[PDB]
Amino acid sequence: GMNNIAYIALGSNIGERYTYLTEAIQFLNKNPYIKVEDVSSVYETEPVGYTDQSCFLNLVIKISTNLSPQELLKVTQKVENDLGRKREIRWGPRTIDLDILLYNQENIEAENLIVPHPRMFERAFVIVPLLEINQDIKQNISRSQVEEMKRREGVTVWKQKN
Ligand SMILES: CC1(C)Nc2nc(N)[nH]c(=O)c2N=C1C(=O)NCCN1CC[C@@H](SC[C@H]2O[C@@H](n3cnc4c(N)ncnc43)[C@H](O)[C@@H]2O)C[C@@H]1C(=O)O
Repeated sequence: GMNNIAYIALGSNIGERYTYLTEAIQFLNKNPYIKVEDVSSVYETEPVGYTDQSCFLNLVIKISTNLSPQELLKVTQKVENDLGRKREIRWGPRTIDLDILLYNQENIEAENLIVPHPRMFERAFVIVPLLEINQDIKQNISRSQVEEMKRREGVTVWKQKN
């Protein structure tokens, strides 16, 4: 069994952005303890927090796993590492980011792991692709709240999922 469901957001704003994203999902999927169940469309998004840099490609995936939350976290960090994410980069451009957004319905408050992700409802580049693949959120947020945050933060479909 892989009884745990988790939602993960991916962003990239360096180089071949879509490649990093694509290789991130491939690396995750290659792990026998992770099954990728659904992937959002890919959105191009205006940089948040530090705007003097390239636009981002952002998506969100849903996975099934038998990994614990700390186990899942160490996998995503190994993936980040494999794709050349420099630990030191905080606000500027980076090859790849992985955020654990949701893990079942657990509320996690470890020193290194906060779930639900504390910024996810303040980021259109997370919420928009999340709603595409998570119907429980889809109701907890109006449809005009979704296209209203698209407009204000500058989030646009870059590649349709199929
Ligand atoms: C510059 C900015 C804001 N601008 C953007 N603009 C657009 N348009 N699009 C973007 O995508 C975009 N991205 C941006 C951005 O900063 N992205 C990074 C998102 N993530 C990546 C993972 C963690 S890395 C550090 C520690 O976090 C701890 N940690 C705690 N909780 C969790 C958790 N739930 N999941 C993973 N790590 C966690 C670990 O223990 C690690 O040590 C935190 C970071 C975040 O959210 O701050």
